[PDB]
Amino acid sequence: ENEEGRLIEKLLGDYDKRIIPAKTLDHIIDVTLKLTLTNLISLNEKEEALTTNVWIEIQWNDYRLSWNTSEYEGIDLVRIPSELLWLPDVVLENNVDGQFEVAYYANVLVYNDGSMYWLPPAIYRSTCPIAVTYFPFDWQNCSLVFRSQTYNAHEVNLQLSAEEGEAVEWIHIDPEDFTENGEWTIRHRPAKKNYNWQLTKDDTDFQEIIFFLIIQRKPLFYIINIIAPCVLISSLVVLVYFLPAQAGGQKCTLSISVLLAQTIFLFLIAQKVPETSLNVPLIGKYLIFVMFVSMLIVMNCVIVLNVSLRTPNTHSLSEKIKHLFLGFLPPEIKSCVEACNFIAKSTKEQNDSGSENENWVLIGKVIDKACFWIALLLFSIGTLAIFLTGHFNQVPEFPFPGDPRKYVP
Amino acid sequence: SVMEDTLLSVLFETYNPKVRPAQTVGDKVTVRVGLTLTNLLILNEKIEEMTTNVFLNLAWTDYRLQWDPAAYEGIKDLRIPSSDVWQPDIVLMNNNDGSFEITLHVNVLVQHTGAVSWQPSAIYRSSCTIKVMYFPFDWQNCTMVFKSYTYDTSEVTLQHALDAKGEREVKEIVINKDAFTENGQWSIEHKPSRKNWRSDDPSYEDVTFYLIIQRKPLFYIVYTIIPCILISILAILVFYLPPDAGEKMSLSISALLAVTVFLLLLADKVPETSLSVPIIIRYLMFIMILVAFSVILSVVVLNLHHRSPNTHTMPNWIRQIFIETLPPFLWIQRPQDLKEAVEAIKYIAEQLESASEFDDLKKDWQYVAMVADRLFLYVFFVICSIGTFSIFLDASHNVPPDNPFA
Amino acid sequence: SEHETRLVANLLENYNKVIRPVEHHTHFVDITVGLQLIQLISVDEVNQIVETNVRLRQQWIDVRLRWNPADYGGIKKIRLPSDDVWLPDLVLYNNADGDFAIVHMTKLLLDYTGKIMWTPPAIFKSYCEIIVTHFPFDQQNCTMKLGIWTYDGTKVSISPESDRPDLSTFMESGEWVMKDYRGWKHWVYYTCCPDTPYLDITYHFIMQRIPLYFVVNVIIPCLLFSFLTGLVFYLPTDSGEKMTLSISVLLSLTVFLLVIVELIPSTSSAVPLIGKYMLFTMIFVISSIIITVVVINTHHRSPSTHTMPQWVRKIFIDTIPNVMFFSTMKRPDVKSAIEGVKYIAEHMKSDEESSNAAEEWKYVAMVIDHILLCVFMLICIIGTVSVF
Amino acid sequence: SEHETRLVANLLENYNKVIRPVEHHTHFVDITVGLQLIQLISVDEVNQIVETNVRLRQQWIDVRLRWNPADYGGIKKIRLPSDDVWLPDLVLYNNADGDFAIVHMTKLLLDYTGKIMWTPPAIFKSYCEIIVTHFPFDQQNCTMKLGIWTYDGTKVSISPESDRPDLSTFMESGEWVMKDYRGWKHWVYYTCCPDTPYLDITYHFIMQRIPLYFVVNVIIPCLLFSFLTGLVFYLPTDSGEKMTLSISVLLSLTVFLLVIVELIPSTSSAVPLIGKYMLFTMIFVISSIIITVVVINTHHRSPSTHTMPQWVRKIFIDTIPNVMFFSTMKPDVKSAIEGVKYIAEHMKSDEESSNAAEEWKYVAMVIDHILLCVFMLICIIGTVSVF
Amino acid sequence: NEEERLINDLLIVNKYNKHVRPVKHNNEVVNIALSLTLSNLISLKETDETLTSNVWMDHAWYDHRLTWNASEYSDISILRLPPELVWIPDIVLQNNNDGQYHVAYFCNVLVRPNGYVTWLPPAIFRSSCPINVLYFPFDWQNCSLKFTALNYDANEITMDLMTDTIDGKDYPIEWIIIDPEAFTENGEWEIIHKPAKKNIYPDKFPNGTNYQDVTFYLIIRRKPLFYVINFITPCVLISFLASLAFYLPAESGEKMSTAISVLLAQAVFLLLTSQRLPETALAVPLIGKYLMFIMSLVTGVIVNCGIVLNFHFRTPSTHVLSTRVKQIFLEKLPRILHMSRHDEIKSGIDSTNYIVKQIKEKNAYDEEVGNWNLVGQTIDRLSMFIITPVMVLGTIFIFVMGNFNHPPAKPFEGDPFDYSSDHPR
Ligand SMILES: *[C@@H]1O[C@H](CO)[C@@H](O[C@@H]2O[C@H](CO)[C@@H](O)[C@H](O)[C@H]2NC(C)=O)[C@H](O)[C@H]1NC(C)=O
Repeated sequence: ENEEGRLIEKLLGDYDKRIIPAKTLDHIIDVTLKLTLTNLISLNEKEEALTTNVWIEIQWNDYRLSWNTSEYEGIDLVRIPSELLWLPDVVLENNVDGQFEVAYYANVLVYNDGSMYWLPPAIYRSTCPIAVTYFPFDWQNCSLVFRSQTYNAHEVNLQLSAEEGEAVEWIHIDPEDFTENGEWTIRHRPAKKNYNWQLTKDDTDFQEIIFFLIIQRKPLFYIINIIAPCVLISSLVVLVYFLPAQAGGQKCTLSISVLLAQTIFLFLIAQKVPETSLNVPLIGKYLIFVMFVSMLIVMNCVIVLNVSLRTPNTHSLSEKIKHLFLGFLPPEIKSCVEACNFIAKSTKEQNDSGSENENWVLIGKVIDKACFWIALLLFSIGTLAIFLTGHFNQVPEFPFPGDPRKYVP
Repeated sequence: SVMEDTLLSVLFETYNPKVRPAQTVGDKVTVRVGLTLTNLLILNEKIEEMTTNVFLNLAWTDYRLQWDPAAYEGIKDLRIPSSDVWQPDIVLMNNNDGSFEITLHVNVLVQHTGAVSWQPSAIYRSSCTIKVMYFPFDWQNCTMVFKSYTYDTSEVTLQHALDAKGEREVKEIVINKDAFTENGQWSIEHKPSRKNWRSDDPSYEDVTFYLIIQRKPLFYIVYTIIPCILISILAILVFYLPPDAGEKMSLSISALLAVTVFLLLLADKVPETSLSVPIIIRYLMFIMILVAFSVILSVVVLNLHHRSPNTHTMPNWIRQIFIETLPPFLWIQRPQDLKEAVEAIKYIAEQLESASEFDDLKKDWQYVAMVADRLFLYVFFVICSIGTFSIFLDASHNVPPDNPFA
Repeated sequence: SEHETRLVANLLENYNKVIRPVEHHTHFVDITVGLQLIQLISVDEVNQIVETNVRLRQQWIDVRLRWNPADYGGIKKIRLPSDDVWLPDLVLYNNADGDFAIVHMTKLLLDYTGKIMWTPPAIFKSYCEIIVTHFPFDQQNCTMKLGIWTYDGTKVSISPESDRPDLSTFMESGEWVMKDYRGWKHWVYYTCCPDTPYLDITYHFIMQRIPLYFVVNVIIPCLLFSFLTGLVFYLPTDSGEKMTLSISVLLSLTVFLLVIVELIPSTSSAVPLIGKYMLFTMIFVISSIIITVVVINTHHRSPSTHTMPQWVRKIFIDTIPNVMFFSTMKRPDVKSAIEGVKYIAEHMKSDEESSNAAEEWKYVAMVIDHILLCVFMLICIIGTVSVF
Repeated sequence: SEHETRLVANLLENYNKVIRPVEHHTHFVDITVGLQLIQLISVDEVNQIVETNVRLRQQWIDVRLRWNPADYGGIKKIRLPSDDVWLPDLVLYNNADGDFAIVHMTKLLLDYTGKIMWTPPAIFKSYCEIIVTHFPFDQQNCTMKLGIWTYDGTKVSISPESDRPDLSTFMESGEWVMKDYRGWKHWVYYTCCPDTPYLDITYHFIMQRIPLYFVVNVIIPCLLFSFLTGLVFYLPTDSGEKMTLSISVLLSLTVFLLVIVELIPSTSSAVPLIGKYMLFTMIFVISSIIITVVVINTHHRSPSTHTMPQWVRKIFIDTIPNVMFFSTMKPDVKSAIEGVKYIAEHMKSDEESSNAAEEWKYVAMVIDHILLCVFMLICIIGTVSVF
Repeated sequence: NEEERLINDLLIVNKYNKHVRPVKHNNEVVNIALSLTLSNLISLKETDETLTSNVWMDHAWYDHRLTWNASEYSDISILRLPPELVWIPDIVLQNNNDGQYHVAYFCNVLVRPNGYVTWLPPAIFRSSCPINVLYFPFDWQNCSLKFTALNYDANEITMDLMTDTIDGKDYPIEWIIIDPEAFTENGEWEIIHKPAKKNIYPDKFPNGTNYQDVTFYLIIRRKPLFYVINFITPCVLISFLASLAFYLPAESGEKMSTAISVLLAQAVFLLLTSQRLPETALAVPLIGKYLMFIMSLVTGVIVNCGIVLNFHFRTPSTHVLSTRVKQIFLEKLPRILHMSRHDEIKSGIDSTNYIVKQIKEKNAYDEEVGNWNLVGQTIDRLSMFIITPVMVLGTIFIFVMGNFNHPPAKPFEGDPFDYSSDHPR
């Protein structure tokens, strides 16, 4: 028969799962962790949660489950269900939902030395405070914090995995099992053991194993699908300075329509970023700037229309203003005779009034051109500056700026 | 009671609920399956799923749970928790989520003759394929397939539940009118039940309960069809406005954008299958294409109205059609100083001659535009009325068959 | 059944479910694994997750569960609950949102020779490498990677039932078409442990999207507004409605871009063709708005301040209008009274000359519009003939 | 450890977790309850539900779980699964969507003197009355009511560990600020049961919303669109665009009001100041549209059918224009003879009609300049008051 | 601790079987007194037609196997036992939307020395409440929590209503118990009537599990301030702008823009109202009816403004002004509506005569155009005086008829009892 039968019966007989396998009082179990990332499933910005598919490798040394191989026909390795063994309650402390433990309770590999090797897979949803100051060019700094839910530093000593005699200080990524997210590219993946010095060696929160994921958003999709249409639409405000300043020119129509388009784009952006209030996203700042510029241009269109459509009846054309805006910036015979004279006089007055209207139109055109040259420059400078400072947001060269180490295999 | 406890101890001394009760090897277990629909909760068209609150009336015979009532002070029947007795693994095979088994585990009722009865309540998400040809004037045909997940036709025989009197088999879903909640959006036309086999799989037999349910389309009518009718009315009207008004594009484009928004928002409530296009979406596309053609023809009319002899010369065929033939059919018929003074008067007279001639030709162009506009008005009114009436008459004549075919 | 009760009592009296079913520890359990796709629940492109309803048929041999039928009344098959016997921990490697292993422990058939067949159901939410580059006419290939988790190839061996997953009882989705499907067994050797291979079975399905819904609901309105884009060139400038038409077309296209971006994932591996073409149509609408603003400015140009350059007159009045064949273009007190009449004549002279210059400017603007309209019509004709 | 497993076997050999941990049934178990807020997951204003991640620290004394360290190799502390021993049934009274009791049954520390320490985590989805009067500059005050469900004050007594919850490990929300937090203990004597006090501990948190998301995404565009209301008056009627601008501003404002409505709970307890201000803005915009239509109708008043009343001429032409300063306003020849006289008289009549029309246009101009001055005064006083 | 000895005697020595009803004889029946305490009304999703309520769903019954003599032990007058150790009746909410039938938390049961068992578990119940959208947003809903006993039939257990004593006589509790202080009044809904009734169905046999039930009704009225302020007022004002659009002149070129913009705003409001209600076809909501009527009226306004514009821009060269229309719209209607009010010499002479003739024809043309303008003014003034009174009367009638909608002040129309906490029967 399968010789593992009597071996497992002997091992699991007289074995209390609820007892830590401390050989003596001062013995501390050296629990060893190692994370393997198979897929960065998603990063929910609105909920601020990173969803990952990771195998967690936990190694320890339970002295109770050891045997002499020659006694069991050279059996040097068995599999025991994890629900039957003592386990270090290594849990993800910073989960967003209530999921602390692992998804699937895989078997534990037991070696005759007593070495315990547990490799359960898990879907982890871990909180990741998102810095939106440079969206959509941002890079996020997401972290996974593992700690023993039950035991403290006087019973369990969390350590990072030591491979080939050198400590594994990174989230191991197996090229055979890895599908790059496509939206987020992983730049740095360091790992380190951390201490909360506010607490003593007790309190269960003294020691942690933190795995960091410095991920960078690929901006091409956001650039093409949001930023480029927004810039193209916001570049239309400067066109209102070439439409005629009269009925049917439709300066105000174009200006207000571009304002409404920018409002719609602001609403669209509001759906793509978290509702945190620590900073304004870069695209949000650009949208606020262009909406303010378009409002100023609406005011300018109203002013230009009011200037151009003035008449001598309502307003008087001062000579100072005219010089400023046109000199520096740019029986029956008697009745018939009386009737003819009146006709000539009326025609002369009408022509003079038309000329005054034309002068007002010319002043309006001059103001219009000067304001166009101001507004085009303002819009171009704002757009170029904002998206240049967006493009110049690099991921730090080192995983920790204080440290000089790369944390790569 | 003491005697009930003694009887329970006697019955379950060696009873193993993991063993199908067969007195002789090869005997089958007759299982009667019936459905009671307390409430048809939801028909989610988006995910093609039907959520229902049901009682799954099951009944079989267990020769092991047999006793003499006279030996236990006349205990006719018992209520035993469903975890203690063997039950067939009757599950809903076509569920949408992973819920196969029954939500609520009520006690079974064991008669002294071994007849076990079970009435477990459940909330089932059954997957239902949706025919979107006539949405929202449509009737759906949603099935609920029940069968034993483990035991095949060689171990359990599925039958139909007997009525309350226990005389005849009930071949339909039982609706208890005293404890039933009308859905309010659907009406249950037919509710037959029928056994189904498979030709290629003799070990397959299941009981399917069909729900032929007709949608009540008042909500979709009120909130989508009438506003689009008003939009189409505006799209017809745009051809009655005079080109001088300067609001033809405003009206036509506003109608186009409104109907596009209606289409976009109604795209949320329709399923995303590509087997057919719902009649409401076809109507919306018809209205949208018609309004786009209205915009194009309004642009053509505006172009015709604003021409001038200094810019265009009227072709002979346009004059032959729009000036002479159509208007009858559309009922839309219509000393040095003295020398200089005389020269000035003569020049003014010639200027007035030229102005009158130019104005007359411009009037001819504007009349061409007006006649074409009136023709467009009549044609578009006829087309819109015919199309809307045809589409909604086709939709209105869609009812579930009188024979449920099940 | 009495005989079945006795048989079940005897089978599990000293049966340990922690022990592999092998006569000797060096052997391996040969497991036959087959997938049966009952239904394709969904393909979530934004989250890149494929939800499928499957049956995971597993067959193997358990020597410890054998009996002689003649001793138990002739019973040859029983249904034991799966929680009582050894089961293979078969895990979906590329799970994305669901459960890794089987969670619905149904009963399993067990013959008298030890043969065990187990058919548990499952909802697999696998991870799908969605490639939106021909959306909505795309073809998606994404897999279901299964394997024994805690056993290598020297302890538990899995082999597919058949070269293809069983789709006999497949429920047609109505949105996707099962073009192809295959199941491949993989041997993976790691540098750590070359002696022990790791076995794997990858089932892949090629889904072809049925595009009618997306066509009708997105593409046709977008095509309609793209066609209406070039209609502004036929609108006369005097009407003062070109801005309304052009800007409304732009707003409709920005709304439809909003619709597109919420339909496809935010991945940057490949730019969708629909989004790229929508961006191209937006660029066209912006160019049309700019050039029609130029046209409006030219049309309303004041003849007093602006005088027509000779080259403009030659190009747009002397040569281009002849090119268009399909166009209909044209190619005491008495002395005071006398002086007043003369002044009226002079003012009419000046008005006629200014109106002639303004008419020339309007003619140039009309020629520009007609050039652009001809270009747009040529583009439309070429596109319609080429693609359809 | 063989000593530890022997000790655990000895402790729970005859331990009945149903019974209360008291030497005599008339005593009461004193339980020290402390709350440790780890994170504030969310505050759903619409459903009025606050979801928080907490650790519910509890301490008490179980006399049955005492042992002598000298007999077990000097063991002082052990860890036992929480399900093996008696536990208090603490219930969050104001639970809204989550679970009433603790469901994560984590291990508990057991001391050699019988002192039990238990710190199970939890996700409290507690009901939170939301006051939206000062949205988005509001502060919320809601609570977590904890208490022993099936035991009165004479059988199980809970007391707070400290006057405040332990926010030492609190994760900064980025949307709310912990202005204050406090825990109180309440005695309740119901009319049924005067002899038995009912105890409950209420932990309340004062949360201050950080107003930057809504200032950027709601208030700023609303101000930008409301400021355009004043441009309708400065726009001359001849442009034929007053209605376009005014109607567009009104539609944008109503859309923004609808969004603001969607961002607040549907409760009618109080009307938000932001919503009330938006309603007043819409009312003023509609009044502006009414006066704009009146101005447009006045500007086009034909002299043929309308004669300017003296009460209009006296006030709008001779009273206001002198008051407002900053503006810059104010055979066959017989047929020829008869026709020339007719032309002269027609031009005289045309001049008179044009003069009346110009008077009407002047009246419209003074009216909408008065309205513009009113708008500028409102703007200045409002920006000074807010500042 | 004597409690350990007592519980060991009750549940171990006596062989307590938690799967057997607490009756000396099989034919005997167990009375399950019930009551409900509404601690908080979580919500009512109209779109989901779900009533989410936080309740404490009390039970009280008798268990002859859980009796003891307090004198023999210490004077233990009450005992706490986990529910999974003693028989408990499985009262289930039959009309729940989700799969949660039982109580969420299985708290302990109190046992008196005389066998009286009490059990007060809290529960979050998502019951199914059909929604009457006829008078939205002034509507009042009538939800119900229907509790049935499915594990047993009426021949084995009898559901009841808890009895309370005030002056030596027991009155059944026919209402949901609401603590005046612990209960936080919901912002959107207020409870008008909360009756509790025990229904028996005579058309079914006692052997069935559907022969009886206990239903706690909950008539709740919506507070309409929120929707009135935020949805009805903007709609009414924007609608009135449509009728005001009749006052714009034809030369303005903004009549159609104003009317169309009002129509689009009304359409958006209708769509948003649609989003907020269940897709039921029993009736069109009051706000829905008002929106439909106002959109139809604004469409009429748009059409009639189009007619006015068509009338204004007619000219003698395309249309003829007949005497009938002239006298109708220029004589009668304006009064009714009170509307306001040598060779060179010959060549020169011929040229002057021609100039005079052309100016006279121009004057006649302009006179006809002015007459058409006056006709348009008459038409749209008549349109205003016809439509705006209809608009205001329709708005007032709809929003007053809806306001005159109250709960009937007595649940169970045919029952004179008030079902109130202050006057038990
Ligand atoms: C609230 O609803 C319940 C049931 O949905 C109503 O109770 C029924 O009322 C009708 C109306 O007369 C009676 O004919 C039935 O006999 C009642 N059924 C029961 C079981 O009592 C109740 O009347 C409704 N309340 C109000 C105020 O309308």
